[PDB]
Amino acid sequence: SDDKIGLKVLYKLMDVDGDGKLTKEEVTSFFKKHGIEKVAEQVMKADANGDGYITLEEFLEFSL
Ligand SMILES: [La+3]
Repeated sequence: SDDKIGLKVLYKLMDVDGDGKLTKEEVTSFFKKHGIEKVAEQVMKADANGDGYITLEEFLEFSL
């Protein structure tokens, strides 16, 4: 649960783009208000793939 209960909550609430995945553009867009900065860094290191997004599946996969 705590694995990403909240992170997911907010995230799921964040994903406004229109897909369900937590992408940078979409992130910085919505996070632009939050800590897009600190988030940008964390997100940048989060992706650790190339330039994708954080999907519920990937979000739970990373927690697992
Ligand atoms: La989205």
